[PDB]
Amino acid sequence: KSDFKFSNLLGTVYRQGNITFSDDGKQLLSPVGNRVSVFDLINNKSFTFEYEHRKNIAAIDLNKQGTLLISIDEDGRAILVNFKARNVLHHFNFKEKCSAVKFSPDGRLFALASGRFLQIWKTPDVNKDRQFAPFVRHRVHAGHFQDITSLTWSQDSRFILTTSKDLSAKIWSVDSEEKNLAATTFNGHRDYVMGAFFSHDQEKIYTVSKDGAVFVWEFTKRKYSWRITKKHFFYANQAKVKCVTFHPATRLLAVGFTSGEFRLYDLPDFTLIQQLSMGQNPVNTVSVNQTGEWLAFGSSKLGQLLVYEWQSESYILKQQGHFDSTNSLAYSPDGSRVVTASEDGKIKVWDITSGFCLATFEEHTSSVTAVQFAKRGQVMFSSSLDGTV
Amino acid sequence: VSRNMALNGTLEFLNSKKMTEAGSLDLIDDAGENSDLEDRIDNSLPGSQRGGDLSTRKMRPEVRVTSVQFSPTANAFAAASTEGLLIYSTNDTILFDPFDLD
Amino acid sequence: TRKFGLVKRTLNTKKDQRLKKNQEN
Amino acid sequence: DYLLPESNGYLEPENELEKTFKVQQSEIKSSVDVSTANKALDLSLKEFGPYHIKYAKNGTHLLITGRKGHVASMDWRKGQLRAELFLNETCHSATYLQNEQYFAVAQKKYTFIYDHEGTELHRLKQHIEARHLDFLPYHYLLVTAGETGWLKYHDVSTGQLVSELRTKAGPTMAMAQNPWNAVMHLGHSNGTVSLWSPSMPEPLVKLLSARGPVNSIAIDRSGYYMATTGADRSMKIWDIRNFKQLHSVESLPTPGTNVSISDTGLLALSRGPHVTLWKDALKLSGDSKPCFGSMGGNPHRNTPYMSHLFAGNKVENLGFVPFEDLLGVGHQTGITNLIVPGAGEANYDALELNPFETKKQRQEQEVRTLLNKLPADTITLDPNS
Amino acid sequence: VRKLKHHEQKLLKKVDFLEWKQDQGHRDTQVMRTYHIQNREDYHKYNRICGDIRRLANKLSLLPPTDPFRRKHEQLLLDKLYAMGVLTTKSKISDLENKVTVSAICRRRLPVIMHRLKMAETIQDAVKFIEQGHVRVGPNLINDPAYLVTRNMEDYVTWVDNSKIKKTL
Amino acid sequence: VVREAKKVEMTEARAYNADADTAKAA
Amino acid sequence: KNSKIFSPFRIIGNVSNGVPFATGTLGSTFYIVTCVGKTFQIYDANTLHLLFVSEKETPSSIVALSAHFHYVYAAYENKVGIYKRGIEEHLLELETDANVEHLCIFGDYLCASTDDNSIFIYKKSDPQDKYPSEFYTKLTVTEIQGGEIVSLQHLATYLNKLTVVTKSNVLLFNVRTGKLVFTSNEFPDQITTAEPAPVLDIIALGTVTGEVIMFNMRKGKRIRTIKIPQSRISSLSFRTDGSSHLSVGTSSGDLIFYDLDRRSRIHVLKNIHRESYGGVTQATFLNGQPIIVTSGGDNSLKEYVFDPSLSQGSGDVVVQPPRYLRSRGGHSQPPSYIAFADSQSHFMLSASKDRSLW
Amino acid sequence: MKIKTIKRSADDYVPVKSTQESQMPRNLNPELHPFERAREYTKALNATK
Amino acid sequence: SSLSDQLAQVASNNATVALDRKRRQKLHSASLIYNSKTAATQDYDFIFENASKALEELSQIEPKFAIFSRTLFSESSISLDRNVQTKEEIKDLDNAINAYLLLASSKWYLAPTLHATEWLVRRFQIHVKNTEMLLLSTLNYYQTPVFKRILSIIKLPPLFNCLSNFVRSEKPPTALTMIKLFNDMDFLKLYTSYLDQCIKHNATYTNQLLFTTCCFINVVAFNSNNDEKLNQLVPILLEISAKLLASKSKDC
RNA sequence: CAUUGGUGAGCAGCGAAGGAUUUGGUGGAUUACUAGCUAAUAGCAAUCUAUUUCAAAGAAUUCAAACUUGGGGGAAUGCCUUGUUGAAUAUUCUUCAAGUGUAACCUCCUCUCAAAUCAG
Repeated sequence: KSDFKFSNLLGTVYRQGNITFSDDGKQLLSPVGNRVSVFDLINNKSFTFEYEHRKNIAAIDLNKQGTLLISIDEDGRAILVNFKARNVLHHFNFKEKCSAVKFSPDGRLFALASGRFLQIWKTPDVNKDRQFAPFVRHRVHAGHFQDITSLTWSQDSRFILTTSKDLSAKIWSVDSEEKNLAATTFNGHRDYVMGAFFSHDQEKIYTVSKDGAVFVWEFTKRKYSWRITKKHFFYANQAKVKCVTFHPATRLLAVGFTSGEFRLYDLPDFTLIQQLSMGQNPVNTVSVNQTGEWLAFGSSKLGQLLVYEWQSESYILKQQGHFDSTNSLAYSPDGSRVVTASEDGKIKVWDITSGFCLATFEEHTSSVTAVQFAKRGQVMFSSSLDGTV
Repeated sequence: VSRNMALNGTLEFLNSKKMTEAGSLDLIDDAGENSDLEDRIDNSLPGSQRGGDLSTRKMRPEVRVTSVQFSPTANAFAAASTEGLLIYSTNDTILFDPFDLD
Repeated sequence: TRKFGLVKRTLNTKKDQRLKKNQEN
Repeated sequence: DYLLPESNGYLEPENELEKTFKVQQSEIKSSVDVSTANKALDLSLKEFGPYHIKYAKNGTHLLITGRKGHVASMDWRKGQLRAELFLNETCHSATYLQNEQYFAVAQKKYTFIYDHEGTELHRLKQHIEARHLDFLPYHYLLVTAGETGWLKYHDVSTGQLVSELRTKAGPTMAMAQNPWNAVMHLGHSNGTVSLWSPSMPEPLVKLLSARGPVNSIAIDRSGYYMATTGADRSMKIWDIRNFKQLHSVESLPTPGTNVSISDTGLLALSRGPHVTLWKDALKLSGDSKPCFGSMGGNPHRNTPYMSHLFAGNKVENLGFVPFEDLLGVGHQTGITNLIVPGAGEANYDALELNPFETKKQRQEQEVRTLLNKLPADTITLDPNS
Repeated sequence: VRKLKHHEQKLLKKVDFLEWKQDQGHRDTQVMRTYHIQNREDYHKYNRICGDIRRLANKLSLLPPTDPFRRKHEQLLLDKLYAMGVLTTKSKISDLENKVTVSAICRRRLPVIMHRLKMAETIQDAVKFIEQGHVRVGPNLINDPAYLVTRNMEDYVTWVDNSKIKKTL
Repeated sequence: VVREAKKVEMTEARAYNADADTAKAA
Repeated sequence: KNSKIFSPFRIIGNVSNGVPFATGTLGSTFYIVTCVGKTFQIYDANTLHLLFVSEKETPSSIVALSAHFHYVYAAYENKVGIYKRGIEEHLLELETDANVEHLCIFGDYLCASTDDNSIFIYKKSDPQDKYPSEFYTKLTVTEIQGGEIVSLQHLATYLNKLTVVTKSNVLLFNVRTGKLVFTSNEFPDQITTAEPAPVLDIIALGTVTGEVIMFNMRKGKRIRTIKIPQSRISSLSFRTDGSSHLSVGTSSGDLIFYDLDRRSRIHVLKNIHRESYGGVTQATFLNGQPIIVTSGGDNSLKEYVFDPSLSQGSGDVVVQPPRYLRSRGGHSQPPSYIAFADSQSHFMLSASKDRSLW
Repeated sequence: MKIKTIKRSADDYVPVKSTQESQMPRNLNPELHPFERAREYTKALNATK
Repeated sequence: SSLSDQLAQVASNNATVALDRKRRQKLHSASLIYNSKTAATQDYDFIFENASKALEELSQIEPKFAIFSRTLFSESSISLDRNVQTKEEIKDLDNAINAYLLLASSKWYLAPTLHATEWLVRRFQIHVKNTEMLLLSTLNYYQTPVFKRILSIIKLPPLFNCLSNFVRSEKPPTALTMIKLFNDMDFLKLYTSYLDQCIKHNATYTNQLLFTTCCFINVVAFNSNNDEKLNQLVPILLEISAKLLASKSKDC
């Protein structure tokens, strides 16, 4: 009757940082202002973790199997979370601003893009107890000139390449005896190489830059090493990339442009599937599953999230919250319903367990201020600075 | 409600290493150094308090909680904050707990 | 210990003698 | 020729076993004379951003601009400090235009023209971006290249805009003005430095300088050799007089953030944690090609003349004192003056610039220069045409 | 800089370092003087909207005269700009280009409002009191000196409670 | 006398490398 | 003995115990490795921030601490830990049941002494390799050669020469061979503390009397002596910054500062560490810096500096006395009562028989 | 390792007496003097005007 | 630190190196007899001729000052400024200056000494460049207005900080200021480093030496209660007493 | 008389080898601790130089490139655009007009207030 603990945060569906699905396509990880929300798509439920971060989140990933969650601030506060258990395991402090954490497909070790540094650490063990210093830095690769903006493993754990705002996109292995097998760098672009990738076969390399360019690197002849076999330009005129992902097993590029446009390609062919205007507002993050049939966008101009299929023209959720504009809140007589009003006018209807705006009403033109329920939770009203109730 | 440095009225005591000679260390306009033109563009009208958009306060967002209600049943209270709707409850042990993991 | 209302002190049109309209007196 | 009263300092190996580049600055500070050894400053002002450096054309005043709020004009040799401005907008560069009384800072949006005391003289409605803010006193022309494609020429004598030239090249990644020629050099992401005059709306000549983007460019006193660095870990030695890159130093360990040229012929290459200067590298032979390591100590292959590694920094920019043998390197926490033996010229001409100047001598010389300003159409590819 | 000679003057005909035409007479500073704004860009934060008033006020004057949208939208402009109090009158349309100054929107500033009400002696003492945290606008204590306060919000400025300067009066 | 503590930064110096002391077999 | 609900995480609240800590450098900067029973701690010297802790509690208490650049060598009962970053990379278990007394690092070797008056030698498997793993040999000190082994040091520019000092005298060995290359004669006092020197050939020895002896080996002669009235010396250190200065740490808690050129004490610090808990346990000048880090048995670790000299004209004569700098302390006595102070498990109050809160 | 720098010596360029006029060291090296046509041209135009 | 304090430190590094000509008419215009309007207009050669004109009489009083004619008062020793020299040369310059100062400390009632050391003030900035030896050699003359002039010219070190109110004063510095000057501890380490320097050099004359004992004695007078401050005062006085008794001199 | 004012004397009273005040300097925290430097799988840290250089890899809007301008006028002289003219070899450049064309370039505004004083 006294003890109230934090259960769940609702809405403000994207502010800052990386978006990811889990191993399964059920669990979607999004950052909130300082927390991580998980939205389960088929089993339609929502969740936000019991803890909060100290600054805004700028980097996020979860484990291979869904055991460990790494959230990293703008500054580099790193929080190890038992993802299945929703309890915090470790607060590490990375002293640089990092942009990408990616676990191994092995799950054995993760890596981090901080500055011109790549830091490759072993995973802490989940079934093991929590230790003082769980983290063991395996290696540190500092062969880059400017801040490293994107990063990926291979589908094998034995190959990791990172890309910077410096022109370079550089591969190494985990282990140094696998250095001599492939350790080289890629250059020859124009701009910020914003995403470089392995294909699903580990022989083709895709490198994508901010200017609108892709190179198809391949270990081929004129010993002999690593030529461009082709380039690919979407020819975005003044618009340029913000975010790019590549689903390898179906050979699919998701692009995010500065103009809010987004493209899909088939990368040995480079063929435009469809162009969607996500809006005026740019895609700040793209994401695919391992199945690669859902896509996830976030506009940090508005604060919206969007799960949409590439193959079928069909969304999953088009959620658009409003920061600083959560004016009213209303419990129904039923304990299953919640009403949130706004200054933008949207009045949403939530379930407490399944945190979804089941309904909205976008019919007020101005701020909606006060909302009360009456008659067993049937009717629900909305007084406004829109001049009405 | 929220423990965030970028939220403005969170901290009780400010860190004196950020109080420089003339000014805060954070009150300097750092939007002018972004790589992108759009993030370098400033549209902030000066004295906007809880106005339209986030970028136009020319400030950090204040930590404020507008609306407060109880659940009837399980005494759970929800408050729509600046961050969003928060839920406190007495529905304890809904924290999901896997047992004997391989 | 900084004084309040730390304002941008700038060119005074009514006090700066570098102005030739205030070169007289 | 024999009237020339002062001769340069040198640095000599004295053995093949003893090496020239291995000298360090605390080791240098032993043998240099007390005022000149003390002219090395260590201004660690770690609170604000990384620091931009510019000495005036006479070394009498230092101007610095940290990236966050700092604007600071010291009468550098003495204890006097003229300006200390804290603008919470972020800044990129600064230069004294005519004297230490008037300078200009390159902000987030607008250039500002400023009194010695720190007062505001002139905010420019134009110059809506300002990345490189450079001056030529022989035209009284503040030439400014922001992140815009354009390039702006403000004649601060009259106080009016001369012209504004859109390059179609994009954001300016480098700009170095020519002292001998007053042609401006802009460097952009294609690897392309364009020479510029305010009259000609197309550039005087474009130069495909390197691959990748232009990290920086820096020009001789004689205007003969301009040392250009790309972000491709490469530095070209352009001879502008016939438009040829003399040497192409390829595969640096890291691309140089900036380059700088002394008077007597030194070249400064700052990869950012390291600052390395070569002597007589701008000459015609590929024996004079500046190279990092000469195997076997061959006289043909050329070693660096003076080396330094900054530990906790990645330095911003650098500039020699024009009449003395130091160079101000602006690092993240501040300013070092690294002591060279023979960088600056020993025998200045007072009737060109005065390193030792009374204020009454200054207001005589300022009026002398304003009488001798050139109107902007005289900026040409040759001074003598 | 020099009280330069009769022979110097005719050669340096057009030059100046103090008052430029791009510097527009330093007019903004005279408003930065009279209203004591902290940053310079607050002026150009008003003057970037102030022309935007006229840029709508001009082209609504270019419509046909009894265009029934034109007289309605101009009334919607003028009731809005009269709620914020940036013009004294609303009967005439001519204030939309003649009265919309930076000084008129800048005399709807917060210390100007308290300086009218003579809670403060000068303008900058009210700015110092906002900085000290003495003032409030109805519900909220405001820290910012640069508050745009409407005409209808003008009754809501009081001193904040339990202070040392509310007991001073 | 002005007895005030000054801010004291650690400056770098050099020490002997004791790991350089061994010669191997003949 | 094992718990199921809880498990040990760390023993919060400890800085040191009295075991002679080691100093190391990363590049230009300094770290400090102290002991707390079965768990050692690493610090930056420039802030006394905690850097690493042991990955494991050792099964017995650590007896000795040495530290090279990236590798910290702990020494408990029979086995010696080669630790990178506080993690057990290589345990070197000595082939006795005698307890490890002291330890030193030079060359391709490691040398650690036991209480059977016998030192063990551990070569690197290669000079290419970094930590010593090959077992070379065991040499001993019989009672015609020396007494109980007080320290092993390596004075610099001594090719494979190992300087083993006892309560009686000093020995020198070629640890490639295993031959005693020199034995020093007995000093008539009971030698208690060794320290190498930034001058050549000199080992400083602080005995059970208040006497410090500078001792040569190329001479084999005790070049200078230094007296102390009625104090038992515990630690010796040399300020290598730029003026020749010597640090004498008593077991009475007092720290005495000499300038051997002026032949004069500079200032004696009193009671920087508790006398009952071992006095001053270990004080060491950071090499080439005017900063001395002191460590007591009162769970405390202090820093002191010489201010630069006020005399512009003199310099070296007029010396500012040492001055308090940052310190990490703990409860000297065990803590009588603790509690959890805050709600978010940030702070804990701990009161002891040291008569203080923390 | 011969180390030699420039020294202005602070007495040659700035004279001893207060009544003494300044010493004016000149280097007619053309690199120091950039504009031998144009600056002389502006002097001539100033003289003609 | 702040920038302004980090830059006013560079004033202390170049307080004598005159760069602007007003810095010269500040740096040359202060000297021991001449008023600063007439001291502004003095050529170096003109001051050196007066320097030798007093130095020849001084060398004829006792021959030990003849060696500074070979080095310090050489006709070649005019043009050389200090800041043009290396610090290893500057150390030998300071050695000559110091050994001259304890030498002339006896002869300081003579206007020959005032006219000799004024050139050294003006040629080698010894009011600023080496002021600890300037004050320690001439500390006993606190009633004499030659020293009182010297106080208005010396850049005061932190060790001589009682006289921060007495530079450019009318009335002479009092006898109690000598005790409060000496009542510091590190000042006494400077006075050992003066008197021990005078002992090996055997330049120890009676009047200054009586001032030494009157100051040290008044220090232990002032430390009659502070027995712990007295117990750190035994090392400074008993060393001066012991090294004093190693003199041949009987007044010592 | 209340002084509920303090000075001023005092006293009861408190009270362990002083009490009371004021301030300079520095250190410690003011976010949750994995070491410094570098060219970084490694080497350094007494040093990277007489292996740092060869090698490979490395060049699109065929010139997309002010997302940035206080508002009105105009915009002579410039530029832009096409219309239109000549020259050279399918393109630059000479010449020329039309542009409620125009962040160059000319002016008007973007100052005069129930703030106070002052005659009536």
